[PDB]
Amino acid sequence: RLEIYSPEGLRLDGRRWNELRRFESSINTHPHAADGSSYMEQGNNKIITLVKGPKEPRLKSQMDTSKALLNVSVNITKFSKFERSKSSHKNERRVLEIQTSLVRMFEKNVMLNIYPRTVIDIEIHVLEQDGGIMGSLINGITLALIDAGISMFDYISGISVGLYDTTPLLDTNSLEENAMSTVTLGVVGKSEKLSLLLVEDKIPLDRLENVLAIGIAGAHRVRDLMDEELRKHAQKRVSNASA
Amino acid sequence: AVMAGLMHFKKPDITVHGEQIIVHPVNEREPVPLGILHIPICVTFSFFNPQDTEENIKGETNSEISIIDATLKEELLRDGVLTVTLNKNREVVQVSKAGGLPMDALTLMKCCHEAYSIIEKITDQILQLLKEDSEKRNKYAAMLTSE
Amino acid sequence: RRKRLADGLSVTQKVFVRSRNGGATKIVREHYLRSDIPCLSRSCTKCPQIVVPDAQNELPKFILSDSPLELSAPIGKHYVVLDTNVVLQAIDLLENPNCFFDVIVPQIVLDEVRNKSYPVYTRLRTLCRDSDDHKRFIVFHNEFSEHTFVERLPNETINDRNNRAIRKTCQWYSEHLKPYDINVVLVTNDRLNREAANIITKSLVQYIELLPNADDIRDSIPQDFTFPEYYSTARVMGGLKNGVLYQGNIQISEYNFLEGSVSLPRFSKPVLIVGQKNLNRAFNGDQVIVELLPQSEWKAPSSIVLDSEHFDISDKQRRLLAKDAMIAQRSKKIQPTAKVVYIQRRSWRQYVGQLAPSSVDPQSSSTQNVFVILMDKCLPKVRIRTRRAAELLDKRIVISIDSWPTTHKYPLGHFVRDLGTIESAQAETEALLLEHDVEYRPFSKKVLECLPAEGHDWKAPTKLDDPEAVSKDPLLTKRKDLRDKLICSIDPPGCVDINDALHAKKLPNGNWEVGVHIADVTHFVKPGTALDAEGAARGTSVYLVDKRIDMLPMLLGTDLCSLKPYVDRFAFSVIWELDDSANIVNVNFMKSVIRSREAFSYEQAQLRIDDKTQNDELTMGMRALLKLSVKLKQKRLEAGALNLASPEVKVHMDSEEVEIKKLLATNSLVEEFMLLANISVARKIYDAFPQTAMLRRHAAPPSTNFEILNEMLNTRKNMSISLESSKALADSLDRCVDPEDPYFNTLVRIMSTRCMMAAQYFYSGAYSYPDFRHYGLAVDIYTHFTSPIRRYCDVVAHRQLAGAIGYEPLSLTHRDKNKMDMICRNINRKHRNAQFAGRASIEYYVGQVMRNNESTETGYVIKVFNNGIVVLVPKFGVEGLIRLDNLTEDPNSAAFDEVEYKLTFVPTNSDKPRDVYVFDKVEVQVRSVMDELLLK
RNA sequence: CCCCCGAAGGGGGUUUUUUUUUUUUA
Ligand code: NA
Ligand code: NA
Ligand code: NA
Ligand SMILES: [Zn+2]
Repeated sequence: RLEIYSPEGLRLDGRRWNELRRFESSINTHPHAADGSSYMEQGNNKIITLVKGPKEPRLKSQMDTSKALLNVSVNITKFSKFERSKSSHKNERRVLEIQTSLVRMFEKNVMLNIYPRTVIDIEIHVLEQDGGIMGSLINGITLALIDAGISMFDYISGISVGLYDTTPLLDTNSLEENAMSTVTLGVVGKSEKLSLLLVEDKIPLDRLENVLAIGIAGAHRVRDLMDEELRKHAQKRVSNASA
Repeated sequence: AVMAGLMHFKKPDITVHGEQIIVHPVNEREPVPLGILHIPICVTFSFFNPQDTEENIKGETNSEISIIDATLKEELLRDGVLTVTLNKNREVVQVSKAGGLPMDALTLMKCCHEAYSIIEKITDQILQLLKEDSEKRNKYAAMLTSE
Repeated sequence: RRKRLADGLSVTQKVFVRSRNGGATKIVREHYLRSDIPCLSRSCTKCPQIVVPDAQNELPKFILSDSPLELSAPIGKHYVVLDTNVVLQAIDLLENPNCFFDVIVPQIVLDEVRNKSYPVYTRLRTLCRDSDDHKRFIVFHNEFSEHTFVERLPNETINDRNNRAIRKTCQWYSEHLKPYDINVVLVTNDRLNREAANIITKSLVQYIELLPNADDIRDSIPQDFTFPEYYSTARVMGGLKNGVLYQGNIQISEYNFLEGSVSLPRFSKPVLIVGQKNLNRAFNGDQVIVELLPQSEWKAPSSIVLDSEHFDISDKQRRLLAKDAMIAQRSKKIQPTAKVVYIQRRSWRQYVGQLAPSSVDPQSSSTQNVFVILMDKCLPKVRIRTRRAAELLDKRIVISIDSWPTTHKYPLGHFVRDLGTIESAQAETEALLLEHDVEYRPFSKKVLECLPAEGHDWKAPTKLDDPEAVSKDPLLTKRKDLRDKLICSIDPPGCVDINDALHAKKLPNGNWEVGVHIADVTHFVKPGTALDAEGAARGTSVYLVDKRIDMLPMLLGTDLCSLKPYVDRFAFSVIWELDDSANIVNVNFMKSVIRSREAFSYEQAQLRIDDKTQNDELTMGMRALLKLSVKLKQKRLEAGALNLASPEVKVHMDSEEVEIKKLLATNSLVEEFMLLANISVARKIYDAFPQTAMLRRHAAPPSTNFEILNEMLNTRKNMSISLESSKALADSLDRCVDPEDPYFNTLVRIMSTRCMMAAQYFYSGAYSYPDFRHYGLAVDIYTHFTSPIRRYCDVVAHRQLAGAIGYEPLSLTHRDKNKMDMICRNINRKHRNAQFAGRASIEYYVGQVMRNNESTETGYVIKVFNNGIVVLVPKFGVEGLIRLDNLTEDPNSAAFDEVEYKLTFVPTNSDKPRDVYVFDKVEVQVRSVMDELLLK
């Protein structure tokens, strides 16, 4: 036990209840490895996301005549935590659930129907982890998919919100994720509509809505950030390509 | 099924002398139930998009349809799915909206509350049926001790 | 490297190395820097603009005085910045109402204090929390402000960095407040600064001497006999891993402050610790590590009465010595002894005492060393330095104990507070409540705001279907209307807060409907609120002879929750359907609304019951309740109950008495149904929440506590008691009767109960079911439900009963085992302390009456020593110690027969040999001289 | 149905450890 939230309204890392961690993103970081790519840092979370495709299906199975196939591979490296994990995570049910979640998230956002008989492989490497990793994965995927030139309806911004007693804390780190229940949100664009809503630990019903309220807002900010990068990276690489 | 089973289940009484334990058939000592702390119940909402995807992503007047406990025919045609687990302590045990059709947050909240309304009935039903089972067992024993 | 962010924000990477036992793990965290940290001064103009609201949308209060205490040059307009050490040493001075009015507490200091001492951290946080006009303490997050954050240099210990951070804090403060001229004084004792390019740095004593009221508080600061020095940590842990040493808490003898004992797991009896050296500066309640002494120094349990006022190798053989220790512990008079070698934990709360006239000198105007005799007679006298000796001579004071070096024969301490002249009502009362750590301060406004805004104007809704009342309260629809019930309450004459009320009516079944209705306090107190917090901290209402310390604010207790007559009141009601044999055929638990038809006194109710001219239906119901209670009590007697009502005594001279509660059938009437209620509620809430049910158990005692008493019995009275079962002890107690003295039996029951174990509150998950048993009541399960106004246990049980019936979802705080563990330990401690306080107050006042008024009372010798006897005056239920000096002239000639339990002496007033045995009926009288109970 | 021819044929749907019991109670 320790002051997760001081009477002064500060946290252990020195943030307030409604402030995001440091969020920085980079696009087209692996031009020789994938069609789209993104390197992303959220707090201490460091993630490489690679989008390969749309491309010819490896098997002449897994081929859909009406739409593209979307696969997601999440690699949580053994050195992502402070203590190295002697076990791989690749076939853990947690990781499979995360993968299927991301797939079913971007099946409804990515216009797969305009890429029939193709496969879109998403390859993710979590280099460093510090809580709220799901939203980070979401953001990385969005960035990398947009970098690939693959059509989609909107951004999807991922964020996490913890619930300490009565007060909700925005964008929780590892220490906050422990000794507290957290809600992960996948928000579509600037809308109030949720692509993802994940609650894995017990939360008082009557206080859930409030937790969403800030969450959405936070996600919006995240969108504004990702956007802000893309435009710049666009503005830079559309002016230099000229003459 | 899992909850009702866990609450219905009884492990054989045992006692312990250091290194060794002593396990009993029913005749030796009566069995004792497990420690149930709360009764989590899941409710699954299915989401259908009546209009086009464009209306869902960038359209007002949300026409997204939600139903409860979809059949197979309904489950095969749905565009989204949410599973909310609650107990009679008004606790959100868990919530899973693993992608699918984007839904407005308020609608999801309403879903959670209606789900609570359902898990009340289901929980009371489970408890009732349990107690009736135990009572019938006891009365059977009473019918067995004297012909 | 650090990165700047969107809104006056920043981030760096705090990197360090955690060393969990046997390992190394490097830890990396992100440390955010800010530009909106407020100085919280009323004089600052800039900070109130850059400040932002919290999660509640709240702008932190600027509380530091615009005009602080001003001193002599080069100090004007000063604030105080503390250091960790200064806080640790002078925490009790930081709480002193007449100094340190404006103090800044740096974050890093808060953290350090927290790391080295959590209670002191809690007291400091309390200071920062309850800041007002009288005292102002703030917390400044110097670590999160870029203006003050210093980063650690290589090859530098944490201490240098911490103190440099405090230094930078002081510097930024001086630079920030100087436009107003507020200076800051860094008070520290650690030689911090070698002249660099500054800040006022004064030690504690220096800052004290710069104060106007220095002489008042100068002595409120810590400063060939040789004790054996404590072992080292490696030595004691090595000794514990080898099973050589044993850890545990030491309890000092009740009448000998130099004899103690330690409870040990495999040992049948607690191992004795005798003598100053063997005790080794340990205190009562301290957590110690002990080592077994050779059989050469094993000792028989001392039969001496000693006060601080009246007191001037091979390992294998060590564990086999433990074996011999056990096997001799079972069967030898001379019990195995031990010595303490290390103090693991130390109580060291504030102690109430009085200066010893011997050590003072009225003539000496200079500072001197005096001795203070503590109220707790299990503790040594403490040495204090002061110049106010002649003023504190006959005044009850509070002191703090600083340390006890091996060179000093006594512990070193310092003065804290004067409570008033001895034998003053206020002084003795406050001293009494302080000695048992009873909270007696008035409720804060944050607590009073948790009260219903209606106030006394709160009404239970006439019709429950009212759309308005239901608009304000949805759960009201489940509330049952029992206002048709003829419900009455029976209580002592001085009663103001009514917790219970009863009713009874006949059923067509031939059965009986019996309703026990309890004050619905849950409806007014909610988890998380300040009211519930203060109500939780105060485990129960403490009852003194003259005053009552409430748990909850009066408005709830005196009015809103109390089951007053003639008015509608909310209640939690347990309704029963009983056989005529008072066997339970049905039971229900419902939140209800009632209206008491009458609030009887015990003798009023008894009179009305025995009165044959009154045959109103209410009276009939009361008689019914009576006989039903009789049947219940018979069933419990056959069940093997050991209930014993102790004399309840209260006084009320009311100006410028000792009223005694009488024994009536109505007492039993109320008691039996209260018991029934508590039982039923216990079962229900345990069935509801089998893990965190708020229960109360009574563990069975070992045969030891009892066969010392038994030894006395069949040595003198030729009688014995069976300890095999509860019913065995019960009827073997029924056997114990003296022909010429009818009262003796009850006395035996009293001492018997004193041999028994203490009952305790607990959550059900902590124990197996057969441990739920209440050995005293002879039942398998029990709790407290019937008195929520005056106990918090009843509150928890009420909430859980509300959860059991589906009325309202139980709070999380009562569903989590850890929080409930804290709660149980707290309410146990508070209950016990309340009991002790009550008994102490009764003893004091009764003593005062017997002293002022020359009075003879009957008594029974219940313990015999070679230098004193302890007798019990039964009508007050009060025990007292008579010393041999006082009892007899020529004590050296007196003889002590340990086997016969006999003290032979010659009374002072005129001589003739007098033998005094244990259990002897004597005549006691009280006269107080110094250098006091007496024998007639 | 797109693809040539000319005015119908041929080819194609993609097999973390921030460091003395009990009861009512002024
Ligand atoms: Na978004
Ligand atoms: Na925000
Ligand atoms: Na009050
Ligand atoms: Zn300022």
